[PDB]
Amino acid sequence: SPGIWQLDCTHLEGKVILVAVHVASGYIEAEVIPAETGQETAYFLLKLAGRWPVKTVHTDNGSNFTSTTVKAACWWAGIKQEFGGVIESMNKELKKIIGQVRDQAEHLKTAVQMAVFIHNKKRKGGYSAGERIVDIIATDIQT
Repeated sequence: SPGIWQLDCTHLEGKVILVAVHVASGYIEAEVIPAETGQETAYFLLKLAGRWPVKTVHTDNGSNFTSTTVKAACWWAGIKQEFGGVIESMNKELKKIIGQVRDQAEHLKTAVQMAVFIHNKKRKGGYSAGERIVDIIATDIQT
């Protein structure tokens, strides 16, 4: 289903990485956030929904979505919670790539975004996740 995204936070070096994955394609978007908070989650959700057609979001930590702030962002953007192996393979893959480029950047946040870039452009055959998301979404638009 083209509008389903998974969102979770992971921890590395005392910092928090918010990782969103488009389930159908494996494409990822991520930000290094200063603290795991409802305000940061909500802002990221609003950003994501203005960039891709987000219809539902699933998470592996349901308590991440209970705050008034996050509920308001889902209300404004028209997102609903998705009620039920791709995601597991994309988050340890992301730490694996982060580990490989970590010494190429001074800051962790730079390495995270290098890892997103490598991830999304990797052809798996056999197109990349970035190629798959735009095909999926463009195909969905044309009826």
